[PDB]
Amino acid sequence: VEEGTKLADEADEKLNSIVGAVERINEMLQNIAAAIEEQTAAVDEITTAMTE
Amino acid sequence: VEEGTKLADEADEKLNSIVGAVERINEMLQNIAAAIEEQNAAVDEITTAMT
Amino acid sequence: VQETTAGSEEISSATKNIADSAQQAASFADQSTQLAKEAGDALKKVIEVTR
Amino acid sequence: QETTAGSEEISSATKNIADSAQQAASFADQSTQLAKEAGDALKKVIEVTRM
Repeated sequence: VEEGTKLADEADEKLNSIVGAVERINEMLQNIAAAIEEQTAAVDEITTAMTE
Repeated sequence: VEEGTKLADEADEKLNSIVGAVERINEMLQNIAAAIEEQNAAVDEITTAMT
Repeated sequence: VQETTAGSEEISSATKNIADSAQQAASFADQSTQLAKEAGDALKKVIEVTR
Repeated sequence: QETTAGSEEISSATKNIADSAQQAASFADQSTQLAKEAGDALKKVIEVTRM
């Protein structure tokens, strides 16, 4: 029971680290989102400028 | 202990739902990898043109 | 100018793919944080049984 | 001149996304590995519990 209690708190700490890891993925995807918004505006002005 | 073994086997299945979700995240990140090489090729085709 | 537009169409196609792939990656990231919070809140009520 | 300016922010954005993507792919690998340890410790705590 004591050896199994720390083994349950071994999966719980690893799962807490996946929340952290996934929130690094989330922070990176949010930086790609802002970059895509700036790029989406730039591609618009080119596609307007080439039709002009 | 019977219903403690059950709750742990429910937490197994909820952890196998993360092992499916994180496989979908990797495929979506491979879909931006294939598009980032298209963007660099396309901007080389736009750079020689605008020049 | 037709050439530049064709490269702009490649940029367009690639940036739509990244905007959708990233919106779907993020949708599985919130599912993976929710399944993590669920599997953790479950597992701590197996620790409640082991104590 | 407007096209040249747009193509510059397209190049800069692409490099920022290329770097961000590289990192996010790394974090996805780190996430699956902690699901290997978390599942190992849970398929063994269910075995201790059922014993």
